[PDB]
Amino acid sequence: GTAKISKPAPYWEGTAVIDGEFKELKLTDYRGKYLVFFFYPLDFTFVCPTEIIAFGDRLEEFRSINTEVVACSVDSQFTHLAWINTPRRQGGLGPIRIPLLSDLTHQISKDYGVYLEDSGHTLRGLFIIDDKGILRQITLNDLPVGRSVDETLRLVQAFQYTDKHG
Amino acid sequence: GTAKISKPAPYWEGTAVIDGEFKELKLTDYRGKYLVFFFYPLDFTFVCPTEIIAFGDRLEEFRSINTEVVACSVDSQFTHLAWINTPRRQGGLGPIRIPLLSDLTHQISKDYGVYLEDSGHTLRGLFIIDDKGILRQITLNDLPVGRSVDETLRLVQAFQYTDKHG
Amino acid sequence: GTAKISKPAPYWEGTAVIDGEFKELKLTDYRGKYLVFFFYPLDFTFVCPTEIIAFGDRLEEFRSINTEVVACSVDSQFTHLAWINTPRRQGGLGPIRIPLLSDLTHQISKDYGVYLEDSGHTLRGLFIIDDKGILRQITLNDLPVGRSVDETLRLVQAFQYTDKHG
Amino acid sequence: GTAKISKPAPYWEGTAVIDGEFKELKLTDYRGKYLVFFFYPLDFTFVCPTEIIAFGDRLEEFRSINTEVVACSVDSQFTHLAWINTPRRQGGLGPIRIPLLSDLTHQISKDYGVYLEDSGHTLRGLFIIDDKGILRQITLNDLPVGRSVDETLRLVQAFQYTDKHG
Amino acid sequence: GTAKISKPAPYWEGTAVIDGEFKELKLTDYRGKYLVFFFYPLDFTFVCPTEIIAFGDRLEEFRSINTEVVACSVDSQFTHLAWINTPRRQGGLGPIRIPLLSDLTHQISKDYGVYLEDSGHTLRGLFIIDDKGILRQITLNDLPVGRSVDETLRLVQAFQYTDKHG
Amino acid sequence: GTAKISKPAPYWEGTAVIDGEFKELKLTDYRGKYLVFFFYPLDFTFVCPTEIIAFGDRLEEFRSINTEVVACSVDSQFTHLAWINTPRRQGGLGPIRIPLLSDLTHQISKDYGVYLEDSGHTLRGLFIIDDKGILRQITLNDLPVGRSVDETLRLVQAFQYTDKHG
Amino acid sequence: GTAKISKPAPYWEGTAVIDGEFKELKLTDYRGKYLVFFFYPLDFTFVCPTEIIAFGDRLEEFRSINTEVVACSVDSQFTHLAWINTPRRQGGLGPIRIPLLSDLTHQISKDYGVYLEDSGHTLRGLFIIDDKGILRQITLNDLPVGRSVDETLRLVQAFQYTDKHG
Amino acid sequence: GTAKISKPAPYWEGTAVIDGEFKELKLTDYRGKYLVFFFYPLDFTFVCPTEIIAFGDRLEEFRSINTEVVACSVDSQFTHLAWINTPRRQGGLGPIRIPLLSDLTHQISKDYGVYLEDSGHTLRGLFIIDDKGILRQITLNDLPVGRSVDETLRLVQAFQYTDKHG
Amino acid sequence: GTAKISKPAPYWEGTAVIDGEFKELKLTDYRGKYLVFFFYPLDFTFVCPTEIIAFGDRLEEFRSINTEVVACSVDSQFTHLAWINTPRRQGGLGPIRIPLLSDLTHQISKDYGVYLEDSGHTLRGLFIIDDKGILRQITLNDLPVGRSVDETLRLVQAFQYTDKHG
Amino acid sequence: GTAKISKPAPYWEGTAVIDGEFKELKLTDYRGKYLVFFFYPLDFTFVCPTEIIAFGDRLEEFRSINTEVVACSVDSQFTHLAWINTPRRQGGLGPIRIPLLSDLTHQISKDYGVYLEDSGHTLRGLFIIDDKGILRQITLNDLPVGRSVDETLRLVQAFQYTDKHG
Ligand SMILES: *SCCS(=O)(=O)O
Ligand SMILES: *SCCS(=O)(=O)O
Ligand SMILES: *SCCS(=O)(=O)O
Ligand SMILES: *SCCS(=O)(=O)O
Ligand SMILES: *SCCS(=O)(=O)O
Ligand SMILES: *SCCS(=O)(=O)O
Ligand SMILES: *SCCS(=O)(=O)O
Ligand SMILES: *SCCS(=O)(=O)O
Ligand SMILES: *SCCS(=O)(=O)O
Ligand SMILES: *SCCS(=O)(=O)O
Repeated sequence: GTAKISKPAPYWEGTAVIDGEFKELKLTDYRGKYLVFFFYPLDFTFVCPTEIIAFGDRLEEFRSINTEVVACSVDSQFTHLAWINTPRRQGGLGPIRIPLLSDLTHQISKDYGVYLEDSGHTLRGLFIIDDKGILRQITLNDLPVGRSVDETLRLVQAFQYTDKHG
Repeated sequence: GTAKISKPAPYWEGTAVIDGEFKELKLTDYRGKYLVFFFYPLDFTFVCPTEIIAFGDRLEEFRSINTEVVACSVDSQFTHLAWINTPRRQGGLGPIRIPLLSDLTHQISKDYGVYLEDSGHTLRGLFIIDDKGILRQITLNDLPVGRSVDETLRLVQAFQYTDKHG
Repeated sequence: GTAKISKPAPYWEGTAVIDGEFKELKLTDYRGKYLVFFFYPLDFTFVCPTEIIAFGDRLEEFRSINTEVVACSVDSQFTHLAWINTPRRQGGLGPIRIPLLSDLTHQISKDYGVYLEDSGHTLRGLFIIDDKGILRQITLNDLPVGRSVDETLRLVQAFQYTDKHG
Repeated sequence: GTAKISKPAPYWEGTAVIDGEFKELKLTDYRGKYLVFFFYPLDFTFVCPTEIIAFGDRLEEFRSINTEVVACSVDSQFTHLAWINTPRRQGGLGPIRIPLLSDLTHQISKDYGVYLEDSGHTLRGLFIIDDKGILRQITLNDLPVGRSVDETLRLVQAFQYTDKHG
Repeated sequence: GTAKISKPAPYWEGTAVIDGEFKELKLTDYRGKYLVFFFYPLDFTFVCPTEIIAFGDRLEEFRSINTEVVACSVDSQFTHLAWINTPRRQGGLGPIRIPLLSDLTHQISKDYGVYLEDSGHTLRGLFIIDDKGILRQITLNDLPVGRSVDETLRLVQAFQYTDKHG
Repeated sequence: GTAKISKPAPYWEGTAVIDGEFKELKLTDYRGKYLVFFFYPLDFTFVCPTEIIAFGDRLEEFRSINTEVVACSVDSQFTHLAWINTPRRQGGLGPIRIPLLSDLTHQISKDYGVYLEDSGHTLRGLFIIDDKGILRQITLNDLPVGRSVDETLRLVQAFQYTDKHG
Repeated sequence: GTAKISKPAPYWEGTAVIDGEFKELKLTDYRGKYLVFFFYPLDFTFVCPTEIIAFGDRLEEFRSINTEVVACSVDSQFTHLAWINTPRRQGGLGPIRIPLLSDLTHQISKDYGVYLEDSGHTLRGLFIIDDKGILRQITLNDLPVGRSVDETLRLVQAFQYTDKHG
Repeated sequence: GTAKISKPAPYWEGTAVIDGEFKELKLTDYRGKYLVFFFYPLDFTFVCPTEIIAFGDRLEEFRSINTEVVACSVDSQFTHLAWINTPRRQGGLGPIRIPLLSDLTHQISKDYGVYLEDSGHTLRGLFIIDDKGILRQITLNDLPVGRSVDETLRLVQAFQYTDKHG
Repeated sequence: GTAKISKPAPYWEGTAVIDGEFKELKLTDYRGKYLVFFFYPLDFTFVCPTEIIAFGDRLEEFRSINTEVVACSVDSQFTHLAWINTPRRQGGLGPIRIPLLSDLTHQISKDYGVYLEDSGHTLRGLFIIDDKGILRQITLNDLPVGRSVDETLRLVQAFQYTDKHG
Repeated sequence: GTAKISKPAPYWEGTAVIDGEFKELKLTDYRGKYLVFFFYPLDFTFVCPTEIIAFGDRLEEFRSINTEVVACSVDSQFTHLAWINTPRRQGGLGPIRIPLLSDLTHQISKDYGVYLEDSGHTLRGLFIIDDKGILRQITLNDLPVGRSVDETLRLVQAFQYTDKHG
């Protein structure tokens, strides 16, 4: 657990699925933009992926405030792609507008203190990192409870307001 | 930082101001009830204490779901009392329905990983602890951004739903 | 890496997909039989899983000489199930008669000395464990090169011949 | 505790309330003058702050012999200000001519050996620091017993006599 | 050393000169009474021993409030006796009513944190110990400056008042 | 030991018997060619050396794919030469085309993790090393079971194919 | 190693060739008898084993004075047998009435302090051990220089006379 | 301590009483001269200082052979002076022509290995040091037994003759 | 050195020559009497052994005060005998009335702090041990300078007198 | 022990008796020739010194093969002389042609691993050092049993022959 508020967010890099393709992605790619970086447990469970979908549907509300969204699980990039290429009808994600980062080595998860050593995947963790790479907000949820796009928006808008008028 | 999701929330005890009086309070007093335990930086700043007030106004929405709310800063119990006995007109808290816990020794703050060694007070941290004493949720905000009573409610309701139907 | 020829094979347990269902599985369940226990890198890659298919399709050549086969990768059991439910025409596994063990936490791969720290998955490693639970054979292949069912059969038959005839 | 008679007094700096305003203050600002530097436990307690008032009210007996006085507790500068803006008729300090230094982080109290680990505040400790920045006198009192301005004057006058006459 | 306010005063024992005779003396002998225990630097110096005389002349004022007085230096008991047997006129102490404790080994001075490693004697240190053997007060003066019987009397009386009156 | 897949094979050197003569041999001599490097337990045992013979008879099949073969045991070079100079009829190896490396000091066996501390010799271990000196394959057999030239040939060919064809 | 004059000779055990057969042999088998215990470098070298031949051919000069002889090298027991089955005319040992002790593990050589770490065999070490198993003599020779049967007899005879006549 | 025969005598320096005055004195002041350096327990005891008196009264027997004498105890220089100003008739030293070295810190006594940790003074130690500052003699006596001026002279004379005549 | 005044003299034992005969001698044999224990450098040197002969000649003066005398050097007991058996004319000791203790191992000299590590023998050390085995006196002379019997008598008589008469 | 075959013989130096005279002798003085370096227990014992006399008598047989002989014990050089000067009739060595090296410090015996810590002397060790200072041979006899000059010649001639003729 290296993630500490008002300290630079721990650096990550890896392979993400972006618009159906493998792309290399790293935290510094988002420098100059605010980033919502969130973790979810696993691809292909029997629980509908409403969060990822929800952030995906409302991506323009983040893009209109100079904010990007990246989702991460410990699954491989190949699983992410397979999950994306599986139709929602069949319990897949369907096409998605948000990068799916793979944390196969588990190092990113550990560095963000969201890794569950017992399970080998993460809990539901969400991070708001500013345009300067500084961690501004940490949200950790026990597995069965998801996240509010509305509340993430409120938080992003609030830090940006604070940045300008403070 | 001992606070870990789905692990027992770190034990605390100390003096709180409750209904204008000094009372000893400890985490175990809340066993059997869900607890919203939150930290704020300092009493008597020039910023209106809207959060404490907001949780105070809407306390019955928590009590109707078997949930209590406790606020904490590193200020002494005496400061808390003085802040409470100072009218909102003059920048005080005014009377309040929520216990104000004092973390004078700073140990509670450290155990919850919300202490700022540089400042000697906390950031805005919020914790949702269940009826069995288990940490379910951790919310850490950089100083200038407050908390949503609505979002805390959503979270408490969600964990209780999960407790019954899961 | 605690796997040593002529020493008991490191104990392992985890969730496996056995005929489309999640079952807890352990090394000790194989006591009384020879076990071929092999690691492959990742589900859902763009290589045909010819080698896993081969062991599954020729499984009776193993069972008729008192031998089972168990496959393992670092993928979750949910990824394993989905891969199984992907037809071979689409580079999936199709239905399979061999258990697919999940090593999500990586402990089993590490105990077997097959984990790759920088990739987060295993290489191609195969282990032949006798009916007494003793490790008799270790085969470790760099990624691109697969394993022969005929060579595995030869080795199993030879240890068995060796067991019976002094 | 690094405070030693005839050694330089441990350096300190922090925010103080000086005539109703926040000013950064440091030990080195007192170079050239004697300094009486004393700790009291807590603002806003149910004891009249007779002892602080005494030093403030007789401040000229110190300034006319080249001596300043600085008070300190672990309270924040915001608590100090509020206490100052509480009239003596209501057990506040009323306006005061002596700086009230804040030791929020407790580092100054610890460096002076006056911090109480289990209470989170200091005891009653008073230090006489000469114009060369050297510690000449240490007075440490258990909580209930206060300090005499007359005794402090006597000690200051004696070190000064001693300084001039060999 | 080991002297801390509100902790038992560090135990000591040694030879003292009481009314012109060597007696074994210990801290525990004073249990049930308050004790003013002070250190002075050296016998036979070129300075008049005003402190020790003043405590001896006004002893009944301490005895009448259930308080004893013990003085101590690093000098041997033989030096103490000779100093007493030297008439005040000639730089001696003359007959005295206070015990003169010898701390030849330096251990007592070290335990009270008054020993000066480079000088081989103590600074001017004074300790107020209550009837239960708890240390209530620590006064440490740089060499040139002595102690006030009035002040000491005030502190003893204040601790006894606070003891009894709640 | 130090042998790891996709790392340079641990360096070795020693005396070998090549066409009936002692020659100094080293791993680096084989750079630019593939190398099958294998260990066998002991010369002069009561078992026919079928493995070593088979590799020697079919050597041209390795030479024609730019691959050399080296066999090794803990026996001395003198024992190797005598074993070669013993006719197969009488339990000897007879003339051979593969070098017989001596690992008298045991260091090579230890570096390859094939040494048996309680027996004083190796198990049956086989290593495939590429032309760049990188280790591609590790095969470790419990004592009774030998090695297949077909399998070895298959693995060499597969690594060379994958080398070239992307 | 641990071999020390007038201390018990370091225990050893292992497999030896005794009249064409493999027997387990230990130092304790020689209790009640003097033992000449010697090491030689290697079997099958290009020098006639005149040393070993001589002790064997002259064994009765030892047995008739209650003394046994054991030869040792790091060669395996199979190498020892092959060597014995090689005729003296052809460079071999021919039949021999002294056990050839195998030290494959090197432990015995190391306990006797005769092992050459750089070469992986022994120098020429001879040890005379009495009937109580106490080490009475150590003779260590650099490699090219052999031992004398007459000198060894003289020492044995001398030690026994010494035993008998005080 | 560090005092060793035929090694340089441990350096010392401190304040001594030399003809009624305080002088700083160091071991190096005696280079070019033999030095008799001795320790005695304490000033002002109830035994006449016959030892010290004797060396003082007989000093010319040392000076006429290029030898000086220094006496030391742990007493302060002020105690030494008082003692000197006490008449021999009254138990004191009377005037004395030998320096009385003060060892208040105890360091010198400890360097000479004569300090008694339990008593806080020295035993009776005498040291003969040559003109090059090399320690030639150590005489240590348990407390109740004094030194002989005739023996010390005989040793000094013996060391000088030895120096002169090889 | 382990010898320390007023502590038990380090235990010793060894072989002494007493009236031309080898006897085992121990420090404890002297319990109930005073012991003059002294070391000289070496037997058979060109210096006349005056000290040993002096103590020998005057032995009755010690025995009449219940005191024994033992002489020691690092020489073997055999050297002591030969030296005793060599006439003073031809550079020997001649018959002597004092035990000559051998410290061949050097351990006794080491315990007594008289051993010269660079020479392999002792300087001239003399020790006075009382009837309860407590060391009372340490005399260490640099090599050239011998010891006085008169001085040694004086010290013994002094220790015995102060033992008796308080 | 630091002596090791085929390593440089441990350096030694000391005082030897050579033709009745004290000379400083060093191992390096023997460079360019072979050296028989041997230890015996002690001078002046009741055992006839046959070994030393034998090597002495036959010294020309060594000198004609470019070989010197040095004898050592722990005795002082003075003891060696006296022993040499004592006629064989009266239990001495008598004139001898071989240097008698003194190892008074015991350091040479320790480096050679011949020192008996419990006796303070050596057992019977013999060492053959070549012309380049390399140790070629170690012979260690338990005390009673002496050494043979014929055997020692045989070994020297053997080492020199194998030095020359490859
Ligand atoms: S995945 C949950 C949404 S819906 O497809 O069931 O409508
Ligand atoms: S404290 C902010 C609310 S209001 O009093 O200004 O209305
Ligand atoms: S990816 C598997 C290829 S095939 O099954 O279509 O032959
Ligand atoms: S609390 C202060 C008491 S007074 O100022 O009213 O006298
Ligand atoms: S010695 C005390 C006498 S006075 O200095 O106070 O006059
Ligand atoms: S020694 C090899 C001959 S056979 O056993 O294969 O017949
Ligand atoms: S190894 C036999 C050779 S010879 O000495 O007998 O000639
Ligand atoms: S201290 C003087 C006493 S006496 O020996 O001179 O009698
Ligand atoms: S040691 C020489 C003195 S004397 O015995 O010969 O007199
Ligand atoms: S050492 C006794 C033998 S001999 O020299 O007396 O012949």
